[PDB]
Amino acid sequence: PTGEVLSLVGKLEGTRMGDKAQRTKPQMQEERRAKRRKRDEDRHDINKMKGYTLLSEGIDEM
Amino acid sequence: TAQCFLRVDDESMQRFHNRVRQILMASGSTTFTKIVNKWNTALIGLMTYFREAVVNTQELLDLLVKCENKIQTRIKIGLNSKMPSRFPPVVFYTPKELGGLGMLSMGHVLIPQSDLRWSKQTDVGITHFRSQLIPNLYRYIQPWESEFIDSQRVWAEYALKRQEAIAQNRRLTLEDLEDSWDRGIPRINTLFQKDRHTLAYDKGWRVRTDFKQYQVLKQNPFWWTHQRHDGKLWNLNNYRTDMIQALGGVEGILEHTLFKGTYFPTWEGLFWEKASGFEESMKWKKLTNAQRSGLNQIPNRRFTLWWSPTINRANVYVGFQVQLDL
Amino acid sequence: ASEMAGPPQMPNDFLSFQDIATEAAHPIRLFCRYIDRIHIFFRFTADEARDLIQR
Amino acid sequence: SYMLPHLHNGWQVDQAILSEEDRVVVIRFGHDWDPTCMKMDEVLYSIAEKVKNFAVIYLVDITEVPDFNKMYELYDPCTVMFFFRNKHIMIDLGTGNNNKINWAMEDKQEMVDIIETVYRGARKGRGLVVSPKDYSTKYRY
Amino acid sequence: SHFDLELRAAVMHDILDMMPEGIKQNKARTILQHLSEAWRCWKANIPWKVPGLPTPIENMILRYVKAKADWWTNTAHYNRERIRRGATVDKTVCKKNLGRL
Amino acid sequence: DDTNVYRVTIHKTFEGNLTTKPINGAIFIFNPRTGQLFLKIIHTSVWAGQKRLGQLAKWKTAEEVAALIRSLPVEEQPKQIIVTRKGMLDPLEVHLLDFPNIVIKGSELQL
Amino acid sequence: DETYGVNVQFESDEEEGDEDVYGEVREECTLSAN
Amino acid sequence: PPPLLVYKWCQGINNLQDVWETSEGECNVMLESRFEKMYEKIDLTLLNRLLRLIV
Amino acid sequence: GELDMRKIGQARNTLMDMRLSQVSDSVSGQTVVDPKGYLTDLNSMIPTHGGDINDIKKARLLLKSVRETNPHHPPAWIASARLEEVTGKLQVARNLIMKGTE
Repeated sequence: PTGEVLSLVGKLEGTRMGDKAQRTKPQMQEERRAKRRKRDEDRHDINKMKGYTLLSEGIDEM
Repeated sequence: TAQCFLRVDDESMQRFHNRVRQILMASGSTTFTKIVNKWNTALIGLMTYFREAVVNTQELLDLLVKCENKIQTRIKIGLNSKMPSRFPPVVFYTPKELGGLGMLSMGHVLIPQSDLRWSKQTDVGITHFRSQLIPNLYRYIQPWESEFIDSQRVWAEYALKRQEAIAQNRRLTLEDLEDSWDRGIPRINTLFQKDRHTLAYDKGWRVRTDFKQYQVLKQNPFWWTHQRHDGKLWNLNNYRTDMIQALGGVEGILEHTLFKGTYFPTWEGLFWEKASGFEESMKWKKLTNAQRSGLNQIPNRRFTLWWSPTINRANVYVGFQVQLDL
Repeated sequence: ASEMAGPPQMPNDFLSFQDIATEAAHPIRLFCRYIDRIHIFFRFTADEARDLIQR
Repeated sequence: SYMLPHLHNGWQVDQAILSEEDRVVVIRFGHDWDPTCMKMDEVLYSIAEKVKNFAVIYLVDITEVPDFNKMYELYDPCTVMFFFRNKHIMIDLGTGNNNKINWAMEDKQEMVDIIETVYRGARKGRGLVVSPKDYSTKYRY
Repeated sequence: SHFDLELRAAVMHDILDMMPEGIKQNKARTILQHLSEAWRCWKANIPWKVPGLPTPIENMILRYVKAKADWWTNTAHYNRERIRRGATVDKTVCKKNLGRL
Repeated sequence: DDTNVYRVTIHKTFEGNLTTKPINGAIFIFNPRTGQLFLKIIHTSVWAGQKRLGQLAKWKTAEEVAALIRSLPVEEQPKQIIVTRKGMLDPLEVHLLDFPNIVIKGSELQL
Repeated sequence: DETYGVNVQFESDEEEGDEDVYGEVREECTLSAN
Repeated sequence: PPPLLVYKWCQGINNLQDVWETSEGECNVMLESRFEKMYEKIDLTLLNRLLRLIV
Repeated sequence: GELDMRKIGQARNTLMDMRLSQVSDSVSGQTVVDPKGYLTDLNSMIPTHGGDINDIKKARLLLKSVRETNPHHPPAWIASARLEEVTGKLQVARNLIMKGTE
């Protein structure tokens, strides 16, 4: 059994090209999820008061 | 209604062969790792451009195996001036970070059943264990037709989802479109880049990259795509992991190395110190060309010492034993 | 060239004609220039082929 | 032409070898009309003024001065030998023998490295030095 | 292969032969440098004209340069044909051929 | 304690512009056992126009404390140095290499 | 409040993988011959 | 990408109108050419005049 | 005599250029700006102050550290906003100042 590598001609019968391929997953998926969750929580105040044009809004003073 | 049969142009075949010839000739006094990196880059370029045509072409496979064998023979000649027999494939095909050359394979290499046994000694005593073919690139690369159909489908999906999101006033999150992460000729990944707004003004980028050949001396194997716009069109982490497993698991690989000699309790917290040598690697200095060549050989010295146990045996080299003095 | 490019208001995509009659109106059915390489696709009927060969 | 100085007898050869004290003496043994010696002499002429600082070159015709053939084993077309302060220096070229060159190389840059390494080893005191390259293979690809 | 070496050596011998003894002890290296300069100028495609150089020696140098240029072009083309068709070569030969081309 | 090394004063002129004046800081080196405190003054001129990032300031404070340790005799030299700021120990690890006998650590507690 | 007295830290922070910090898709005369 | 260009070319050729029908005696022709010396033979004065229209 | 080989080429070039300009005269919609007017506009537009960019970035990092260290330094927030509005754009200053106000 020499170490020579052998031509693949005639040795592809049992296999396809897309077989064994794999597609990755978003790196730090959960860390980014947590960062976005914290950002949403801390920015909830900014979002809530964003569209409230106070002069034209009568509930802001409350 | 019709069938289209594809092949790789003889001109492209000749260009790849000449690229390998240039790598070999200019190899000269260069390093094994650089030679293997050049080979990996060339093979990745060819195999990612001509995906199905390579399989369809019965001459390109033979050319690929011939060039791979030439590269391996170059490494062996550099190792020693006398050709061995049944050289082990672990040194070539082991990942770089684990001490190997991290070579990429495109042939049918059979790992002998002998190499996969490995021993381990503890207070109890010695226990012996065992674990096949090297994975090939063509399996892990995806066909162009599937790429295109899936791209059409996934981008239609994204159009629908984006319409729904504009209806809801929100932006699309990473959580949605998650199943479609790596899909689409313009990859869905590129849709989240910071510089998307800036890139929106880049036009003629494909032809510009194609023309770069008249401005930059280096040959670009990826002259047809840009990581910024088209995204990454392949993925080989699976291939690396399967290469480790086929070589026989981390312990099986380390058996051939000198790692057990270091007597490190475990292989977890260890780290290589690239380009240090005994002189701090003296990377910056006004040394002569011969001195610089010696430094460039130093990494080959480290590699040869690291893989010495599996390279320094009578099975590999016919018996002409000479005991080391003292 | 105008038939292939379509009217200025709604240009056609790479290989397509606003109407199949417009597509069939000419022997040249497809055209594509790379940086400097040209690929053309003609379709002749018997009479046009014979006349062109005669010329 | 061969404007490089030529040595005509063993007396001249030994006097030239002993004359230098801080420069490596290079001797090309061979016949000036042999094409291998022609190529070697061309390269040596090119590198003369480059390595004048620490080396001096000389040429010997084997027929003119055959006394050294037996002791130094001069039977190949062209050979190159290096001396320093009456000591014969050896070089580990990897060709199999570390005494002489015995063939013609074509790269003046590599010849310069050989001269520099031999001089440095001689000054450091080593009787044998290691060339910064292996010639066991002709590195043709 | 070494046709250029042979041609240069023959040219040197011929020019030195009739050259009077009294001044050849001094002008040999000068004429060699002149040959080198003429070859360099031809290679660079620039005029080469030494005002004080006698016309017969000028003609001799011109003939030498013409012959060497013929051999240069022919060997460059042949070596390129070899490399293109496919024949093992090395870095220095490849670089020299690239420069000539 | 190297927090107080770089401090600035923001003084307002209500019309025309605003000015920030970098003022002198202090590197504090305290001895819990004997209570001896070496406070190294950091003049404004050191960093008023240095044209450098923190890649100068961190290694500057590290080299200043290393110089103080060098000047101090070995008998009085410490073998344990605890940094209040966690982003300080690494440049110390680099700079006090000449004195491996010391142990550089961070302080989970801030004084 | 005047709050005179300020401390400033310089760090080489803000290292990221170049992706969006939050995983969100942030979207936002003629010629004539006479 | 060029592979997708090739795929689109093939699809368009196949999707032309009754392209593969050759009962009456039709004929399809694919021409491929290179535009020899495109860069080298570019008259600069004419190129300048042409550019002045667009730019 | 001799031939001034250049001349005939120059004559042919001039003939072609004159003919092409003759044709171009019919074309109307072309655009061409006045170089002196544009150069005058640029020379006028050259800024007289602004702010050295390296010093601006140093001040930006300094003020960022200031504000982050002190959540309650209205002078710091005002200084950061003033810098961000004198140089750069104003949306970032507006967001930073909403943050500082809160």
